[PDB]
Amino acid sequence: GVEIETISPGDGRTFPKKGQTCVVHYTGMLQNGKKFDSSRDRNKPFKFRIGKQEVIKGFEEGAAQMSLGQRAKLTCTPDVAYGATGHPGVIPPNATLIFDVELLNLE
Amino acid sequence: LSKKAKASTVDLPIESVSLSLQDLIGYFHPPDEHLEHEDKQNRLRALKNRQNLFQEEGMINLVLECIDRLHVYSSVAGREAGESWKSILNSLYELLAALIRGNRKNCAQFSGSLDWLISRLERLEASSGILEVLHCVLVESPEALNIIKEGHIKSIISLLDKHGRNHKVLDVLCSLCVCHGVAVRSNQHLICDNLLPGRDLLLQTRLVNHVSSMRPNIFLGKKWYYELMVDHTEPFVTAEATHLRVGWASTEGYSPYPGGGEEWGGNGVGDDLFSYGFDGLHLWSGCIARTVSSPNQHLLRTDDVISCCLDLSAPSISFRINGQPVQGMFENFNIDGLFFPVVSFSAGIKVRFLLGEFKFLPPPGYAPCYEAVLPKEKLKVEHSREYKQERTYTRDLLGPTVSAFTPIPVDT
Amino acid sequence: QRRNPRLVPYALLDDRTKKSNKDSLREAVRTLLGYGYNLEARFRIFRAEKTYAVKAGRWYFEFEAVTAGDMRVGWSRPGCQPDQELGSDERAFAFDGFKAQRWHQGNEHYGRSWQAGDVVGCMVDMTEHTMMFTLNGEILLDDSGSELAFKDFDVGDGFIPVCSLGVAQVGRMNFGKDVSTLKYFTICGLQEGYEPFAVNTNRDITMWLSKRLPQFLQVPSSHEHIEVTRIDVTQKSFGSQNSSTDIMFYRLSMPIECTYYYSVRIFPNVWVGWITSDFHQYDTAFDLVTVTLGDEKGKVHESIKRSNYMVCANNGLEIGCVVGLLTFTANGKDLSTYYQVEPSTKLFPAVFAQATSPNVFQFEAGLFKSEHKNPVPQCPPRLHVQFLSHVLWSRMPNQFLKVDVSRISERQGWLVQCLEPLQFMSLHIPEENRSVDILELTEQEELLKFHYHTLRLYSAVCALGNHRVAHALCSHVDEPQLLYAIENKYMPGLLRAGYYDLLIDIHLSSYATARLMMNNEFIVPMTEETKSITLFPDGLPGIGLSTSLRPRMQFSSPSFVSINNECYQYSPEFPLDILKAKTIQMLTEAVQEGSLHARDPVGGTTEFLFVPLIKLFYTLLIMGI
Repeated sequence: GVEIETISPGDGRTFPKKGQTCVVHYTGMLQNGKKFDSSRDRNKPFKFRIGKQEVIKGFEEGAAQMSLGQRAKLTCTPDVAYGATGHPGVIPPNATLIFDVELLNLE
Repeated sequence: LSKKAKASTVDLPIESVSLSLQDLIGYFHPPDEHLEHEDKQNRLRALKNRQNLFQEEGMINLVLECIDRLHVYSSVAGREAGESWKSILNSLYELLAALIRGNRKNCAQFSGSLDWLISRLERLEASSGILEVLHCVLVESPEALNIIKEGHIKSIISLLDKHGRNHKVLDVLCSLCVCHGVAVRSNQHLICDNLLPGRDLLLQTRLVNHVSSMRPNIFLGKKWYYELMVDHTEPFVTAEATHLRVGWASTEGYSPYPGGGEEWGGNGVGDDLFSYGFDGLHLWSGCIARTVSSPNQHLLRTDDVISCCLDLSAPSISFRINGQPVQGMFENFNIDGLFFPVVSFSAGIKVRFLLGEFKFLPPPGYAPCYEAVLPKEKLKVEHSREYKQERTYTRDLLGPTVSAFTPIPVDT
Repeated sequence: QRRNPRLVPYALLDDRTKKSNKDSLREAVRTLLGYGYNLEARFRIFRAEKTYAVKAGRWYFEFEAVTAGDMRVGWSRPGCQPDQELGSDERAFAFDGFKAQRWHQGNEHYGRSWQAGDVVGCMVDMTEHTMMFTLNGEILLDDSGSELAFKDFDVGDGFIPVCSLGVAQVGRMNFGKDVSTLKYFTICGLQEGYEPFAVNTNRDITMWLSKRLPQFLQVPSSHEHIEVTRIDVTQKSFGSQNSSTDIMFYRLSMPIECTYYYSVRIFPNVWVGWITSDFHQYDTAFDLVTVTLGDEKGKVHESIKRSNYMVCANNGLEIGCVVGLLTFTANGKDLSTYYQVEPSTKLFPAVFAQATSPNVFQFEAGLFKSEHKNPVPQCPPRLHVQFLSHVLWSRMPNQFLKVDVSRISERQGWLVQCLEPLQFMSLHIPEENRSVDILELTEQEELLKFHYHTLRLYSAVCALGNHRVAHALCSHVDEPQLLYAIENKYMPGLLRAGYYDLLIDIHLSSYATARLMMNNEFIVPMTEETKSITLFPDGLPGIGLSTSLRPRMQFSSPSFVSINNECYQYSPEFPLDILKAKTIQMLTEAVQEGSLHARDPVGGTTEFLFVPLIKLFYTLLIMGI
């Protein structure tokens, strides 16, 4: 229920199903373009599992709306994010965690 | 003078106590390093012994009263003889650091008043004095580190927040963090709560590919037009995607300076620059990046065609991709000097030009760059106005400046 | 005139159609001779890095002129200002081949003129303050006719070679390294005992040319009378009443991004406004820029932009009320409906003024102060020492960006083509936003030092195993940023050692001390591969058997999952054999150049070359790599 805009169209129909290893290569910056994560940097394809409540709810909602080869600007909401608490050290309270993802493979 | 007045206050030591204060400081002075190593210790032993005889007579408390009783005004009294208030207060802190610097015995029995000290940290008349008192007491006793609590640190960081940048205040936090040998964890997680996540006060650092723009040797003022095409993008060879922006820019304005003002150089981030081209095609116009869509949300892929145009006598900039409308936005500009295509790029990229040697063109707007080569003026695409020039022997010099389609008859 | 071939001005168009107008005037001239009425009759200064300034030797370089004009080539003290152009003080020491006059606080006749294609050559004695200039081997002579150029100057902070271009001038230099191009160094030079600028060096020499773009500074004492005063009520006054009263552009210190107001009291022409940092117009003009919408159909398509600089014009009591969006107020009246279009734009407060009288300002529906600094109970307006009164100054030196790009071009369709990426290394002050690249700080010591102590703090916060904060910094320093910052051969000496500390204290310490604790225990199992150790060669401590206990490595990837009690264990991860392969290169790379014993070495001194280079290699030796 968050703003999701497709950057690069994949195919759309590849819906990510629960119980799949969603291999992505993503990054993400703050409101002012200040980077706070880049899986491209550490050369790590970030893998996660849907429904298991692994990553926060903004990423968990935007992961379902994508497909294979689809880049997307997951412009998340601070209420859906860590909130008025934030991540203690990395992310201040009330941020817009603008992500930039790319799906690679499923399981 | 804490009363009204007396107007004949003979009890006024100013020149006497300031003389002794410059006399007491050197009496506690540390010895220099360029010295015989046995003579260093014998001076040092007399120094450490000298501080302890001041301690048992409680001089630090007797110093501290005179700081208190001078923490009244902010510049007072009969203000001709009391004019030197900035000296006596500032010299009193520099004495107070000298009674401290070496002795653990003098620091711990002092300690007890850092919560008094950081209360006075807001005075900002001689804060660097009262910083220096705080720096020596922290490094010399691990006792006092377990007295300073979180509310003191919030006042410490806020003084760095107001007073610009200091390596002196950072030497506090480096010493506040790790003790003589141990690393108290409660101060470390307290600091990264405050300094880090704001990205507000320190200096944040990054790296992005070098950005360079181009120009086809030709200034441009009928309805002027050009065409572009793309062959190989390969958008990810970085920890970043690449960029592609095409558009127009001025000529008497914004010498091409890469990344000393605006970020990385770029395209469209200056006011003289007006670029376009994005996946979801929206713009860049002087650091603006707002998200006006297009009815494809299409990439800059490895095959697409770019149609760019601007009419004569109409500041009306709008472009096209593959002959498809982009819902153009750029209006209401100014002219001082002519214009040109300003294609920029940062990749292992390769693109074409269409000049004549055209491949595709929509009609509307009828003056290609093929029209701009009528009289004599040649065509060579170069590195966009070139305060530098790249070579291999010696990248040599280039002078500052060497500088209309309506010619002028004399009114005779 | 619709297919018009006459859309061309006179000085460029076809010169034979004008012969119908030229020869018709010549037949109008042939009549006049028949009738008896016979128709009878700025600069661009190039300095080097300040830390190359020699102080004892006989040093030489040469300059190859191409064009005509001001060619002020010679030497310079490091404190030469870029603005006041060359030679008109004691800071520059050069000679212009044009006009035949030598440059020290002015001009005095010396030498002979230049030639298009010359190779000048410049010679300095440092055992005595006797400078010399040559021209193509031929020594330029005085008015009395001696070989010298200058006499009895001061060897203080060394001397740096500087050429000064004119307006449309082209030149070419060399600083050693170009042993084929030593044109007249063979004849005079070696046969006088002189030295190029590559007697042992191995890198290039980055230069600091003057930027044409203006930026802002503080308010230093570099004027007859320009003065700012910090008064508390809560005001700031000025004065510029001298014999130099041209143009003053006043920026303030920190911006405002997107409630309360801010005042101005002028004693005597004036433009009040608000500045975003993309403002470098330096003139006396009134110029500047909007963009209409695109609303997916057309027909509405009206308003996006109003971004530019903002505009206004006994006591001039104008007040800048802001937010919400932008507004105006003027002396109780309302010149309202300002450029109220700003999502989150930075706003300096900014007025432009020129000298007509002294005391041209006095500064400051609630009150201001809270709306700028961090805390916001903060009702009363309060002045702070972070506030400066920035003046748009004309030029400062800026680095050459020594390696640019590998761009190519073609003609048949004009294929430009690149292959390889070249990355910046850039930081920015956020509070007065402007980007600087890292390899510029070699001349800004007051920002080199404060950023160096920032790295001391990052190394000390995650000291002695705080894997929470070391994970928090790994998303803050981002390890392949280090992997370039390891290898800049032009990075400052302190920021060399600071980044090597920060790589170890994130990743390579908490395992390194963990194997440092168990270095003297020697517990061992009695398994079968233990039995196959010979103790002897018929020695080499690089064996691979190692059947001791050796406590293992574990690592963690700095992700952003909601499993927050799982960072919590070991350390941030890192790529291993990328790092051990570059060090083995950088070991052989550094020891080969230091065996030539350059003047260069990486961090200035050989310590900053070697000390972190060994220390990262030493810690990696223990780590089971």
